[PDB]
Amino acid sequence: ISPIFQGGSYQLNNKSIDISSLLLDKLSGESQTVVMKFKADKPNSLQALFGLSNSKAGFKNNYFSIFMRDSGEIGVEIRDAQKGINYLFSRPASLWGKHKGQAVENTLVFVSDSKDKTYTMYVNGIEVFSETVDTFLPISNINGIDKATLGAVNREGKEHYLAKGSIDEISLFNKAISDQEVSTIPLSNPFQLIFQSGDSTQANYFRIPTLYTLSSGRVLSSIDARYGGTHDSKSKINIATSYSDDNGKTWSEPIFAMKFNDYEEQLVYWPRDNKLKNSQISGSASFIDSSIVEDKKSGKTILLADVMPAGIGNNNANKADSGFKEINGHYYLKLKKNGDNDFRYTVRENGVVYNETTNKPTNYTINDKYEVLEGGKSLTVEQYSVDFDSGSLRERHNGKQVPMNVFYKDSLFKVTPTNYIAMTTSQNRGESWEQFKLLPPFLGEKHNGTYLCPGQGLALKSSNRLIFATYTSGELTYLISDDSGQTWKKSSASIPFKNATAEAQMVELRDGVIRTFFRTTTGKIAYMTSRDSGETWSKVSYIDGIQQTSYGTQVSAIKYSQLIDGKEAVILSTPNSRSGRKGGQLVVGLVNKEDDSIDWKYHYDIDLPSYGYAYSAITELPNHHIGVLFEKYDSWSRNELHLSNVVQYIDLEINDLT
Ligand SMILES: O=S(=O)(O)CCNCc1ccccc1
Repeated sequence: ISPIFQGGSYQLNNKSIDISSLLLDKLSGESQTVVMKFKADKPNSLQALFGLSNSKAGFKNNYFSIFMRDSGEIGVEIRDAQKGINYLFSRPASLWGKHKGQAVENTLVFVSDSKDKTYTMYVNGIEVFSETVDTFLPISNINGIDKATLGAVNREGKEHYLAKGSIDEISLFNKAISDQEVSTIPLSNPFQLIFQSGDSTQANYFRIPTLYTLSSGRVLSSIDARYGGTHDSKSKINIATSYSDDNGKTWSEPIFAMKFNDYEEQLVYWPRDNKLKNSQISGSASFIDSSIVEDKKSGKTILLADVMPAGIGNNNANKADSGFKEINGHYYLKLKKNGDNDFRYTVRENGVVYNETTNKPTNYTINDKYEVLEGGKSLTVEQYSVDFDSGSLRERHNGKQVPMNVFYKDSLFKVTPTNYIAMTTSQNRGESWEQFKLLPPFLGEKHNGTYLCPGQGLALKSSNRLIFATYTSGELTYLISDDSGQTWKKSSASIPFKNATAEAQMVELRDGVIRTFFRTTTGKIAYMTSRDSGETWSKVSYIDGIQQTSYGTQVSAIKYSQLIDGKEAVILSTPNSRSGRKGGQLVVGLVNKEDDSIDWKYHYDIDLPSYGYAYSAITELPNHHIGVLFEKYDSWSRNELHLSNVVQYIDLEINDLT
């Protein structure tokens, strides 16, 4: 249907615009849709874009508004004091402010549906909330509405929630338009989605993006496909990948690089209320924090990620146990059988389950998928699904049998409840992945494994050496392979932090010279340098000119192929804020060839200093543009958990940065 009202080119300069005479007598029936294209690159702390109100004395709580915050949050209020209704629906991190130094036109669609008693908000093609209520309040059925306002809400004759911005287009319809119709509305987005709710992963949430440019020109991305909200492990999380063959313009439907089947792959709307938001899937195995490298020699793509057995995360992982037993020079995965109090088994060569107590082999084997076989026959367990039907999180058997895996809760043989690192490879540049293999322990029998640094591994340009940074208490532990990832050794580098989440990413400044940038607990990004391809490492220094919070955020980094201002360039991606995960920047550093010091010369603001920016991935695309895949929200904040479609991709050119 056509709109009942359509207007545009409204400048909101801290002074509301009255459109009552144009709009109010057009509103009819109980269902409405608002479509608004607007910019706000300098918003006030809290501002209303659109209002319908009773402006009379004594009715200050009788209004409908669409409002936004300078955090990027969008919402509505629907209030009628006589009816005793005060609805407030919102979602943080729903907006864009600026892109390449120009105000972004956001496309907002709000649907108020009296038949289904549902209010739904979309911004930039993304559904940010949908709420059904028992008692529906039609937005123009508020008692005594007499004002329709842009850029404020008129309460008792005065302008509340004054806005700074512009409304380039606004249309209203006397209908609740369908989800289908909504998808036909043209967008002006500065970003793309690679992974998204409803795609092949069936995860409603994503965190921990990676990007890596392959020698063929294909660009590969990996990510945590997070099912149980945005919570870290313990949860259900798989590792998913997608690639682009056209410099990031289009992306393939995701596949899994690493997945477990003990719990169903469910798209769930995780509760965001204060009573339930900490609900966490507690009996599932998971993968978390992936990293990618390409090996020139074999041509293989290699992906590592952490592996968590059922119910395990970084807080409950046994720090005093590697999960392997050393038996005369070699490491074997330990197992515990149903009914035993101790781990009396190991997995030996060709997956043979061996009884340590009587030194006898059993009739059980572990296959390449870490599944349990008895006499060559596959054992199974019943799968779990999760629901909130009862008003709290329930995890329950769903009738489906899946192969019995030693990382599962229901398995006959169970691994040590600690954290592991696994590796998988692809021979077809991400079209398919092999079954993963566990890496051996590097810090001994009675030390839990290190944690992989998400993002990229490093393929040294002048050799066959591959390095993945990892972290643990008191050091970075670099994992080094010179044989296409068949065998690994560690190189340890002490850091002056205990229990830091020291997520580290590397750039090769010149042949054999590696600088590693890493997250600390000091509010400053740190770095160290190797001049012998990772064998030995310098002391730790800090970057001035960038701020992080006390808890820190992952930082991504690449060595740009082209000179900038006649110099070798490194590009860092990080939030720049001492307050939260916001104020995203790309920072271009120029290398001084005399001492390898870096002059951090240009800071490019990804979006507003107040808008969210957390973990990130950056890569030089084959056409020398820069691709950035990043968490566009505060992934630390307890107010911004469980948001969909906030991991987003943008394309930048060096000219945009400098
Ligand atoms: O809290 S955050 O800084 O956003 C993310 C930190 N994830 C650490 C982790 C790594 C591996 C397993 C569990 C937890």
